[PDB]
Amino acid sequence: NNGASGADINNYAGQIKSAIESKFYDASSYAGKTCTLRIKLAPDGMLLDIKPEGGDPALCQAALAAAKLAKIPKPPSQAVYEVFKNAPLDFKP
Amino acid sequence: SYNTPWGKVIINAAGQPTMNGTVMTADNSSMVPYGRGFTRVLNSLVNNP
Repeated sequence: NNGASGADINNYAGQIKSAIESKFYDASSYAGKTCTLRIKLAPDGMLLDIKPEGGDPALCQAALAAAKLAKIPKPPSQAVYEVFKNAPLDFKP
Repeated sequence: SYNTPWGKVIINAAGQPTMNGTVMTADNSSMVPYGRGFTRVLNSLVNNP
């Protein structure tokens, strides 16, 4: 069933995190803080819609600015794109 | 498969995001504020609701 979908999904999430993070001017100013972002991606990783859903307002703010710029990799699977056409993500510098 | 105050976003086939039947790219598309977040539209950034 969900055979091996779980691992890829966790993986892909962590790859979104690192793409957003790579676009920070000062990613160390936010080191312990947490932000929850709700993301919608196209079939090829292109940003469609982004909104925050919990956590630090300052971090949430910078993390949306960085999300505008990130190059997000292409979903490697139907199951993964199924999840990340709409999904919440904990972002932690 | 969705819509914003500026319109409806549909996923085409061959998997391109379209709006008004337009396959929006990184080039005719920008990210515009929407409440506490952003959302992508194309050439209608100033279109009142």
